[PDB]
Amino acid sequence: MSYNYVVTAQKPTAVNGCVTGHFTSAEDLNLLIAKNTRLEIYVVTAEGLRPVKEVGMYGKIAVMELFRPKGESKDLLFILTAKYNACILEYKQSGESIDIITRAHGNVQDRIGRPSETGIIGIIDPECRMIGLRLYDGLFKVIPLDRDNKELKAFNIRLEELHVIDVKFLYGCQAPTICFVYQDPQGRHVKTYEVSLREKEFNKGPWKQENVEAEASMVIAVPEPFGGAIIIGQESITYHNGDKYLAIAPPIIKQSTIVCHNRVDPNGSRYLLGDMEGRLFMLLLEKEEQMDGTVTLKDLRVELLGETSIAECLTYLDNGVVFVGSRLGDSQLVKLNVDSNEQGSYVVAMETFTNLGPIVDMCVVDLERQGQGQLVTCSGAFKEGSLRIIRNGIGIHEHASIDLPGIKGLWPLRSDPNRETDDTLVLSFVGQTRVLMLNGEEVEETELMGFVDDQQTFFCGNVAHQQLIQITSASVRLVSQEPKALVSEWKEPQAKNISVASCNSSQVVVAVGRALYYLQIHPQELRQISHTEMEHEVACLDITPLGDSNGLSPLCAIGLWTDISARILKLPSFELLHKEMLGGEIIPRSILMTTFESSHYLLCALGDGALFYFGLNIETGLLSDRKKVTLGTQPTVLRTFRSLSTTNVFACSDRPTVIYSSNHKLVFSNVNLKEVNYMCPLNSDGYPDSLALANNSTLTIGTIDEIQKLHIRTVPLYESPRKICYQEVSQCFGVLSSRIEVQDTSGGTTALRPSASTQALSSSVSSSKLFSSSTAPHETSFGEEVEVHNLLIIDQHTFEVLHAHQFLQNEYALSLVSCKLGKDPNTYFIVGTAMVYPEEAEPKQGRIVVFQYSDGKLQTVAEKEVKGAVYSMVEFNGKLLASINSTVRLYEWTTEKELRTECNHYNNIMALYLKTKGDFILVGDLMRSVLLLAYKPMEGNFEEIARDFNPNWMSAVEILDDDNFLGAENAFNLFVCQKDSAATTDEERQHLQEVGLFHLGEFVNVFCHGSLVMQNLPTQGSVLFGTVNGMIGLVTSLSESWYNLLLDMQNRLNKVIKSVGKIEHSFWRSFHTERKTEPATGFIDGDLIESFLDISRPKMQEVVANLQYDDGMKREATADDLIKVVEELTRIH
Amino acid sequence: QAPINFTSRLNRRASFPKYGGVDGGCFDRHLIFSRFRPISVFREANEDESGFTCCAFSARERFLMLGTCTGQLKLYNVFSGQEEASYNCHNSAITHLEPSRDGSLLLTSATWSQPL
Amino acid sequence: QLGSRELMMFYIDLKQTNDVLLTFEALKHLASLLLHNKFATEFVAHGGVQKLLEIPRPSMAATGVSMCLYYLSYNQDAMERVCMHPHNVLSDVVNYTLWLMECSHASGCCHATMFFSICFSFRAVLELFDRYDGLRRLVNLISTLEILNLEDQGALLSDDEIFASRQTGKHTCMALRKYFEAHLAIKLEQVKQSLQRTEGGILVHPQPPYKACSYTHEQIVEMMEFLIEYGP
Repeated sequence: MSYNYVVTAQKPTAVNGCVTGHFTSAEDLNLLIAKNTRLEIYVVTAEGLRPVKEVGMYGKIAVMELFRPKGESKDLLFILTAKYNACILEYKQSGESIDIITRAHGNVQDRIGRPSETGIIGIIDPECRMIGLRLYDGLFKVIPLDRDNKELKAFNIRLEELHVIDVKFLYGCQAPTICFVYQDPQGRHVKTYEVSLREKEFNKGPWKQENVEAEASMVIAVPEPFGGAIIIGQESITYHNGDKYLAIAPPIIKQSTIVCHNRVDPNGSRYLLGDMEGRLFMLLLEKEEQMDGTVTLKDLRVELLGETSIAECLTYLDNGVVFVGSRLGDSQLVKLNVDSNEQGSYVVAMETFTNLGPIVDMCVVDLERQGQGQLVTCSGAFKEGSLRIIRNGIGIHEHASIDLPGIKGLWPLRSDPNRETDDTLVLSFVGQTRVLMLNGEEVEETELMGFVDDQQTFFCGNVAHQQLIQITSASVRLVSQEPKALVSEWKEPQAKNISVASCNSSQVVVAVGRALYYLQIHPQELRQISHTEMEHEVACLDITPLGDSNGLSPLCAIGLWTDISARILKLPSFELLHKEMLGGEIIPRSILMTTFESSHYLLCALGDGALFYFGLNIETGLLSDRKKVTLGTQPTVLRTFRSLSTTNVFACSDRPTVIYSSNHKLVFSNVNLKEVNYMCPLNSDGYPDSLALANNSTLTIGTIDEIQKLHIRTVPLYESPRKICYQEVSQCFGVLSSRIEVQDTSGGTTALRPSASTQALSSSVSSSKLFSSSTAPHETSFGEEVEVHNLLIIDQHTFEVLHAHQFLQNEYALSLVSCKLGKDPNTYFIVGTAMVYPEEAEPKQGRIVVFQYSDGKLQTVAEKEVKGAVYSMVEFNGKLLASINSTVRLYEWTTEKELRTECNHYNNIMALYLKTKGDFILVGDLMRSVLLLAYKPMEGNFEEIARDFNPNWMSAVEILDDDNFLGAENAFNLFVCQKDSAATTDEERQHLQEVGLFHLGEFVNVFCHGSLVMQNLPTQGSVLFGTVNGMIGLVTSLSESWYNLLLDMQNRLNKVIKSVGKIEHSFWRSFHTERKTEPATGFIDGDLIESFLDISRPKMQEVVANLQYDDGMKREATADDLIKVVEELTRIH
Repeated sequence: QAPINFTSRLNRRASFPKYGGVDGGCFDRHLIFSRFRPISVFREANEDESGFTCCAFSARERFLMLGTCTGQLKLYNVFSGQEEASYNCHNSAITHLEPSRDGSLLLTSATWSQPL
Repeated sequence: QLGSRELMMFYIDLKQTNDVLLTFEALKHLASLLLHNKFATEFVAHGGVQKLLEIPRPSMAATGVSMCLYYLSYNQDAMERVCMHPHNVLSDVVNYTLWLMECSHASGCCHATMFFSICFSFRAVLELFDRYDGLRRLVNLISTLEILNLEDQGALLSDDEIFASRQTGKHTCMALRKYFEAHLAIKLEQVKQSLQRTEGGILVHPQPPYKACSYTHEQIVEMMEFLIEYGP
C-alpha cells in the first residue's frame, strides 16, 4: 500500500480576521492575527508591532472575537474551526513560561442539513451574555456563556427566516437583541428579535423595518450613546433607530462594494470603510445634542481617504495608525494624517508584511545551475499581482571578485582616526607578506608600514584607543598613526616562534606552545599582568567582542592539539572556571562565543566536519549536553561579525550555515556559496560594512540581508497572474495576466491604473479575427468591468516586462506550457484559449495558439480554432496533450506548421486536469474522480485501463511513480488511488482502489516536481504543491519499514502533545466530506513529527517506550536515535 | 455572486474559496444534472420477452436487483451483462425492493401473496 | 506488424489477369480495415486511392469501391489530405462517383449518395460539382422515381422496388440538405465580403480546405437564414 510523507515548507501567509484588544496584558493594546491555522499574537509598540508567541491549531480559524466577561480583568478569545469544534482560549504567562489555556470546548454540529452559503458568521453580545453562530441555514446556534460550562452547551432556536445575508448584535438596551438582513420571497427587509435564554424562544422584536435597499450587504451597529443600526448597501447608506431614519447616497461610493468596517472611536464617532478595489473611506457622524441628555444623529459624511491594498482586516490601533489585512496580497500597516497630500491621501505607508496569498501556478527552476533550485510562484490578485521568488539559504549575491584562494588572513590598517576612511589591508601568507588596498570591488598591492613588510601576520585587529596590534615573529607591539619605528614592542622571554596568537581592541592574547600570555593596552604601553600554562600545546585561540564595546571578555577559549579541550578561563586574570576534557584525535577550532539574544552559548568548531552544542553561563561554569551536528569532512571555523548590525553569526564550514536566527530560533540557514573557510571584515567603497570570504576559491566582499529560511523577493506587476512556464534556450519567463477594464462609450475600452501591462517594451495584438462569422458580440450599456488578458514575457535577471500581446475581446488565457513538438528544434510557447460571455452556459468556441520568441520578438506562427474551452495542457513525448470539454484530445506536430488530432476520448464528465509520466495519462475529472487512461503506441489510440467511481470534486492531481496516483479535492483533502494488482478477471482490473486518505487542511492549486535542497550526489521523489493561503508543503515517498517506524511514533506523540483546542490529530486529519467521515490512513503527517525537537527530554523520555528499530535487525528505541530520524527528515525540510 | 459562465467560475475559485463565492454551488448542478446518456440495455430473454416490475441497487452497487412479474428477483452484473442467480421469493409480483446500507438484509414486497 | 497495409495492396488489380470475385471480396476485408486512422493515413500517403481507382467502369466490384470510399471519410479527416496532390485526383473522384450514382445500382446509390452528405464542406468538392452537370445528374434521380410517377404508381407492387425506392429519395433529400446548408454559407461569404467591405469584416481569404458549413441546424443554420434578409 502507498505510504507517503507530508510536511510544511512555507508557513501560511494570507490573513483571515484581525481582532484587537487586551489579550496579553490589561493596559496594553495588541493585535491578534489568524492566517490559516496559526494564531499570531502581536503587541503594539509606539514604534510599531512586536510578536509574543505564535500558536498553531488543528483547524481552520474562520471566526474569532475577543470579549471581556464580567468577572475577568483581562479578556477571553473564542475561536471556531472549519470542523465545528469550538474552544475558549485563555492566555497564561509566568515569567518566560508563555502558555495558552483552553478553558472550555466541545464539538457542536448537527447530523443533517445544508451548512451555509456565505461562510460562517459569529458575533459576541456586548454584555457578554450570548455568542452568535450561523451554522446550518435555519438554526441559530446560541452558546450560553457561564463558568458552569467546562464544556460548551448549545441551543438551536429555529430561524423561520431561511436565507439570511447578514446578522449582527445591537448594543446596550437591557436585552440582548439581534439584527438581520433577510431575503424574503417578495422583497427583502431587516427584522429584529429578542432571545430569552431561560425560555429558548424568540420574543417580540422592537423594530420591523419592512423594506430596505435591494442590495444590503452589511450591518454596522453604533454604540450606547446613540444606538441603532447602519445598513450599508451596494449603492446607498441608511440609518435606523426604530423611530427616526436618515439616508444618504454619496457619489463617492458608486464604483465599488463595501467589504469591511471597524469602530474607530469608543463612542462610535467615526467608521472606516474599504472596498473590493483598494480604496479607504471614512464615515463621519455628526453628533447632535438635542437636549441636556439627548444624543442623536444629524449628518452622514463619507470622505475619500486614499488607496491601499484590498482590505479584509480593518483595525484602527492608536495615534492614526491602522493595519490593512489582505488575503489577496501585501497585508500592510498604514498611518493616517490630519492634513492632506497632493492626492488627498491621509494614508502614510509604513513597513509591510510578506504574503503569498493565492498561488495559481508554480515551477521549480534553478538559474545558477546549483543543486539548489529556486521557486517562482505566481501570487496576488487584481492589483496585488506579483511573482515571488522563494529560495533556501542566504542570498550572498552582492559580492566582488578578487582572486585570492587559500589565503590565511586580511587585516585592516587605517589612517583616519575618526572614520574608516583610507583603510589599507594586510596580505598574510605563510612565509610571504604584502599590503593590500581596496578601490571598492578591486584591490591594489603596495607596501605601507615597514614592520610587517618582511614576515607574516596572524591577527591585527582595531584598538578603540586608535591603535593597532602587530605580530610579526615573536613579539607584540602597538601602532601609532602609521609609524615606521616601534611604539612599544614587548618582546617574549622565550625566543620561540608563536604557535597561535590573537588580538582584541583592549588586550593581547598570545599562546606560544603551552605558555599563554596577556598584555594590558595602556596608551602606548604594553604591560604584563597575568600568566597561565596549558597541559598540551595550543591548537587555536579565539577572541570575541563580548561586552562594553571595549574588548574586555570575562571568558576564554582553550584548544589543544590531539585533545578536545573545553577549558574556560577568566581571560583578564586566567582563573579556572570550568574544566572538562573530552579527549580524542579531533582537533577543534576552539570556541565561538556569541549570545543569541537569550543565552550565552559555546560554539566549538571541531575537525573533520563536526559540531557541538554547548551552553555556558558567563558567571558559573556549568555546561549542558552536547549535540553532534554534521557539516562535512574538513575542519570547521565558527565566527561572529557585524554585517550591518545585530551581530551576525556565520559557520565557515563545508556546509556553510548562518547560526544566528531562523524566525527567532536556533535553526541553521545556508548561504549561496559552495565552501567557506575564512572570513575577513574589509572596508569596501561600494559595499557598506561588508565582509570578504577567504576560501578555497576567490574572495567575495559581500554583506548579508535579513536572515530567514526562505528569502522572498517581490516582482510587482499590479494585475492578476495566471500561470508560469520556463524557457531554457530563451532566458525568459511567461506570466499570463488579467486586468480589469471598463468599456468607454466613444472608445473601445479604458484601463483603471498604470500596471506593468501597458508599461512594456513592445506591444502587439492578435490578428485574423476568426470569430467574425458569429454575431454573438452584442452591445453592452456601461463599463461594467470586463477583463482583458495578455501574455507577459518577463526578463531573466532584470525582471523587466519584455513584451505584451493583448488578446481579442473577452478571450481568456486558461492554459500555458512551453515545450518542443515533433522534429522541429524550436522551443515554443503554447496557449490554449477560450471565448467567454456572461449570461451564457459553458462555452463552445475558442482556439489554440502557439508562439515563439525569435530574436526577442513574439511571433504567432499557427492557430487552430477548436470547438470548446481548453483547460489543461501537458507535453507528452513530443506530442501535445489537451483537455477540451470532457474530450481528451492528443495532438501531433507536422512539418507543415499545423496540428493533426491523433486520437480522442469521450468517457468523461468534464476533464480539467492532465498529468503524464512516460506513457500513462492521469485525468482528473470534474466531479467523479481519478481517471487513469493508457496510450498504446502500437494501436495509436487511447485505452481505458481503469476508473474510480466515488464522486469527489477534483482540485489538482499528480502522478507519483506510475503506480500510485495523488489526488486532491474541493473538500480540502488528499488521497491516493493505487492501480489494482490482482488481475484475476476483467471486472476487477478496471476498478481502481482508494489507498490512503488525508485531510490537508488547505485548498490545493498546483503540483510540481523538484526539491528545494542541494544535490549531495532516505526518501524517494518529491512533489511540491501550490495553495491559496501561501502555504507550500512537500509530498514524498517513504519505505514501508520506516512507515511502521514513523506511524507508531505518531501514536506515541498523540498522548503527550496537548494541542490547542484538545483536538485529536486522528480526528483532525480524518477524511471529512459531507458524506464520508472515514478516518485517515496511508500518509504521514510529518509536521506532527518535527515538533519532537521542541519537546524537552523529561517529556521525550516518555515518548520512548518499548518500541522498535531496524538497525533486518531489531533494537529497542532510544532517545538519541529517534531524534536522529527526525533530523534525517528535517534535512529535506 | 459567481457569474453565470462556468469558466469564469473556474478562474475565480483559484483565488477564492470552494465554489467561486456566493451562489456557486447550484451553478455546478445546473450544468451536470441536465444531460444523460444510455449505458446498456438489460433484457429478460427467457420467454423472449421482458416482464420486470421493480428495481434497485445492492449495498455496494455491483449488482442491480430486478423483479419480474412471475415472482422472482434476478441478479445481474452492472459490468458484464449476465445473470448471476435468480431467487424464488414471492408468488404474485414485486412492488417494493430495497436493501440496507450495512449489507445484511433485504425487503421484498409482493402484490397479493399471503406473506406480503 | 505482419504488413496488412502491404498485403492488401497486392490483392487489387494492377494491369493483371485477376478475376472479379476475389477482388471484390478483398475490398470487403479492406473496408473493415479502413476504419482505423493509423491504417487510413498510410493508405493514401502510399498511394492506395489511385491504386483503388484502377477499375474499368463496367464491373461487379463497384460496390466495394464505394464502401472503401465511404469509410474513407467516415470519421477521420482524410479528405483534407486528398486535396494537395496532382490536380486530377478529385477529378477522378467526381468522374467515378457521379457515374456510380448514374449507374443506378441497387445499393450503389445507397452509399455513393451518403459520400456527398459530409464531403460538401470542402469547397473544391462543390467547385468540381458545378463545372460538370451538377444537379442535372441529381434531379434525374428524383424525376425517375417510380414511386412518384402517378401515371404508373399502380404498376409495381413487389416489395423489392418499394422499400428500396422509398429509401433512395430519403438519402437524396439529405444529399440536398447539406448541399443547401453549404451554399447558404457560400453566398453568405459572398454577402459578408461584397456588401460589408471592411465594415465589420476582414479581407483574408486563402481558399483553403476548411470546414465552414456551421454544422448546427438547431442554432446557426437557422441564424444564417435570417441575415440574408439584409441583402440586395
